[PDB]
Amino acid sequence: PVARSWVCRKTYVTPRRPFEKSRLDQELKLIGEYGLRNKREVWRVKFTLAKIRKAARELLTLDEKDPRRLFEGNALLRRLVRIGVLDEGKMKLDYILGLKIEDFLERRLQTQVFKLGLAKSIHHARVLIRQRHIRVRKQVVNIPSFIVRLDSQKHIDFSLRSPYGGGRPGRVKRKNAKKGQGGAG
Amino acid sequence: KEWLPVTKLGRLVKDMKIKSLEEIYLFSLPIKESEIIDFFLGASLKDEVLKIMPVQKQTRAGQRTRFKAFVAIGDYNGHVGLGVKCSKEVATAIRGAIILAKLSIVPVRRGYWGNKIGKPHTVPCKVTGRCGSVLVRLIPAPRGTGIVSAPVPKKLLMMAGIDDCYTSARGCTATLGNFAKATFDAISKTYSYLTPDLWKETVFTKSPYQEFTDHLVKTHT
Amino acid sequence: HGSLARVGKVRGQTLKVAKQEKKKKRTGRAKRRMQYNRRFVNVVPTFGKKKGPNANS
Amino acid sequence: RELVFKEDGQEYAQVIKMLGNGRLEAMCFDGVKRLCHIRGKLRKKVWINTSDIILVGLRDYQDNKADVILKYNADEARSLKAYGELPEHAKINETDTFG
Amino acid sequence: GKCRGLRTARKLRSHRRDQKWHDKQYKKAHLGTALKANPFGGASHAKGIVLEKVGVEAKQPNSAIRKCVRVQLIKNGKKITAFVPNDGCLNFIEENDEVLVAGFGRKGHAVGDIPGVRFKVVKVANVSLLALYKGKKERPR
RNA sequence: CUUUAAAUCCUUUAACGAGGAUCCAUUGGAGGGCAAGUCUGGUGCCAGCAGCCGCGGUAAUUCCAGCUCCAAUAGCGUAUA
Repeated sequence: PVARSWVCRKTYVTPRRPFEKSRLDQELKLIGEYGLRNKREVWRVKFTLAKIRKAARELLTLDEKDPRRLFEGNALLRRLVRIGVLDEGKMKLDYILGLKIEDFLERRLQTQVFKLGLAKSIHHARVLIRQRHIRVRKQVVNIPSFIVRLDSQKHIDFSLRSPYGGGRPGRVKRKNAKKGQGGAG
Repeated sequence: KEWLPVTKLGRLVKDMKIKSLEEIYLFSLPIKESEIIDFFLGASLKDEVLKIMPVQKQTRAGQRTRFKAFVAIGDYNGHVGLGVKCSKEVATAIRGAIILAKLSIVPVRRGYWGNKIGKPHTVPCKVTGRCGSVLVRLIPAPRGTGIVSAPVPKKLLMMAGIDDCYTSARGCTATLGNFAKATFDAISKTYSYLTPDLWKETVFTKSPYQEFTDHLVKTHT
Repeated sequence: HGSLARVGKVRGQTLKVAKQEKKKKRTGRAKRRMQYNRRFVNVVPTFGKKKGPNANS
Repeated sequence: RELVFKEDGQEYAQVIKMLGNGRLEAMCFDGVKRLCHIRGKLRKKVWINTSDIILVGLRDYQDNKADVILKYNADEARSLKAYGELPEHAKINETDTFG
Repeated sequence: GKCRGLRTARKLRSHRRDQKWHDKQYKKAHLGTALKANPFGGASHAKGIVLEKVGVEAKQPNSAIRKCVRVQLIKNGKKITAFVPNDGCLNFIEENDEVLVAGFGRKGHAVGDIPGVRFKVVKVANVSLLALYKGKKERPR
């Protein structure tokens, strides 16, 4: 007997229809619009929203004025407000079922960098996230699938060790400066 | 390219003295002129083919093939229709099918799943349509679920305006005409089901014919 | 002829031509970007039935 | 039509008796009883009668089963008998179609 | 159901067991005959030795010959008939050369126009047939 | 430098390290099911393809090769319970 974890689970689900036009076009449109890598990421976001919707339907099945329904409904509502895809005016459990997948794709770090104004295009935003140039509250992020919170949207900025945000110049700039000093002396 | 009506309903809609198709559906008046609904429902009434199938008649010399065309009509916020036409060519068949489907359009109401919040989105009860051996059953669904079905009742429920369904079928579903007609019958049977939200006695509103007897005599013989 | 049922006859007698030297194809994220580009945002509102990408009639 | 001969993979055989099931048997002129099979285009386009001349396809993985290629009527038979392609123990016996 | 009594579970259970035995798939999967007469014996792949190469004919509506081999097994030694899939791969198979046979597609059933063959070969001489087709690997010498 | 019994791995970090950024992304398909050529050359019920319907008869939308493309993507195909 060894002391390991042995706990893991899938985060994406394969749809039953492999080849039909409309859902393929809709997923391909979402991949092109938000600049994602492959269909597994949008399937992962759909899987997470499906699990959230299943939990919301399970809470809405149980009758009013119960302790566990109110407790889990307020917990899930507070988490879904604090992740940034809900509003405090819409503070009800029956509005969870009306959410769409684009709302979950809005709070991704790549599109948040693209919409804040730190990159030209959304693909430029993704190759900025993968490049380690920015930070979220004095700590850099490399992963484009970094979901942000409502209080964490304002604090995103360039990292210290980056030529875009002020710091040491990169390899190609130093190589060109060395070439210029070699050609000059 | 003008419209010359043959029934008094066509003229009475033509002179803008019938406001909507709702009282035609209320008084259960038959529709025989296809340009009335084109006068009422305009740019939002879209159509597409479902299946074109050939049938054969055996004669002395060779085989004669006539093409049968199916089509669905209906706007995304209510009414929906269906029509079947067969002809020797494809263009005549699709034009006759489009005309006959536009002529025969049913209304549908929408209900709620548990909580009556916002606009209605689903079928208010369990309805069943049957023709041949084809069975189809419609269940009310929670909001944001989406239509889960075969592709052809998915298309028909998109033209019906309902976006939340749970379906269950039985029989030979490969016959597209009977499956489409059974789903159309299941959609059209949603009014012959007395829920307790309309148990009050209705007030009998005024019939169009007797109200515009004077205009009918003034216009036509 | 030789004989009727010879193994590897057509592929043995098939003319042997090689590949054409070309650049590499874009793989990964930009393949999906170009696919979305060509499929959605470089279209014109035509009429009739749509044409397949391999139509070379 | 044209007088084609045997090549590397073909020999000659003499059909003896009639059998069904799309198969029939013959003695090749090497002296081996072979069981040939009618191959596609000689089934009902052309018929085969008793004791005729048949080009035979061979096998590179066994020697128990043969094939069929063509057929010769009377003048092709005496033409290939003129050069000599069979042992003299076998007899053509003036095979043709009866009048 | 027909028996709708409040204290009836046994008749439902025994009738369901009997009508489950009156089936084909449940009869096949739960008897020793369908696995005892199975050449693979509940195995997906198997090795064997080729002895003869026999070309079997096609069915009625199409006309061809089909290249096949006669394979004896190692674990139980019975004689089966395999089928080399691709075009011109019989030249790689010599007398007494070990192969790797597998299933043919329809779970112990004849597939297509080949009569009486339920197996096909995957690898020969401990190398895949696909690599011999594509010119990737060479047979050992 | 850190880690560790000593390492190694990860991270921190010097000096190096990419224009066709040759530091070169494969696997199964293109008749219907089922997304995607009646393109070109060769064989001619032969070779073979095909889970099913079926495709090949000297003009193959299905075979053998090239180009184009479609599906998933460091993954894809086959056989079995």
